[PDB]
Amino acid sequence: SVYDAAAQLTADVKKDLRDSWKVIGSDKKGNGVALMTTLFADNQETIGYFKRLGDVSQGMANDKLRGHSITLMYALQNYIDQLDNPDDLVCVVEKFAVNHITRKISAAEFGKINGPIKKVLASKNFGDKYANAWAKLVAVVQAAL
Amino acid sequence: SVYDAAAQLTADVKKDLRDSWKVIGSDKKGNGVALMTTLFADNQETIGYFKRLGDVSQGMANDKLRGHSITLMYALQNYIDQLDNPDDLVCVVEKFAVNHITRKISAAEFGKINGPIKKVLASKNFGDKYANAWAKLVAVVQAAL
Ligand code: HEM
Ligand code: HEM
Repeated sequence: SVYDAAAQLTADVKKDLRDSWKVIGSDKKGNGVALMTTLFADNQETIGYFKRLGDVSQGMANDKLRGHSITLMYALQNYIDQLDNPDDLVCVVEKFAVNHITRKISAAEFGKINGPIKKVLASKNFGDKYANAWAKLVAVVQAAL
Repeated sequence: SVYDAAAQLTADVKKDLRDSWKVIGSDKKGNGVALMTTLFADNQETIGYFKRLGDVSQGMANDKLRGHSITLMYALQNYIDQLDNPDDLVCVVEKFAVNHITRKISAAEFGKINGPIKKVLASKNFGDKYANAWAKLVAVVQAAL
């Protein structure tokens, strides 16, 4: 269950998640856009899903993409803030899951975000230990897809 | 015009929004649900739009409503954080506007949130002065609907 996946996040994992988010979460517009552009660069097959955003090659200049990227970073902010209360983490995770279920995004496809997250983390010197911690949070969302 | 509306956010208005947000934003779950239940209680004709959340009369006990409410407070958090940059404030407002346009929500009905906000603020000892400041921020979203 999603509850089982959340309830398993350990103190060491939450610690790594919070320490790293302190940095990558400080520049939501910059890191959010880089997050999306990297996804499009390494997984071109996903581009079609974001047709509403127009030409995503525009990057920062694309106001629709910029608005989306910033808002996505707040979804991650939401997750990070609910870490110490699985009950709340679960209800928010399930809320965003619906957003993706409606767009026919599978658990496997949603996991494609791990690559970009790993690279964004790396750009700030957060290694594999930190990439692994984030894959665990993403897995909580996958449990709901 | 969303850009003209954004221009209405003067230094004094931005200050009042931040000061009051520091209090209201400290308890997103509690104040978020309070906002929603007050809306449903004072404007029962809007409950139909929230069919997906189930029985909203259950308030806090309703997982979907709680997840929705917390997330809603993060939308307001997003707005507050974009106050320094008008271009970014507009792109996020337009992003959330689409979320409501697709649900057939007009500027007029979106404005029904002013009642709940004034009441939630009043219970925290923030009067009309602060209620009006928030009305201006809400007015920015209305301009995009
Ligand atoms: C860290 C992981 C991710 C987070 C936190 C996240 C968050 C969000 C949020 C907040 C929205 C806006 C929901 C709405 O207003 O309808 C969204 C939309 C969307 N997401 Fe994700 N997402 C993530 C990963 C992904 C991945 C990997 C894919 C695709 C493989 C994906 C596909 C979509 C699509 C198609 C939309 C709709 C975009 C639009 O038309 O506006 N998401 N996501
Ligand atoms: C302070 C003002 C408000 C803010 C910041 C706000 C924010 C949000 C957010 C973030 C969502 C989730 C978007 C999504 O995932 O699709 C949402 C959904 C929604 N909002 Fe609002 N909203 C506000 C006022 C209103 C009002 C006054 C109405 C109704 C008269 C309304 C009707 C809706 C509806 C129908 C949904 C869909 C809920 C669902 O089925 O999940 N909103 N809103």
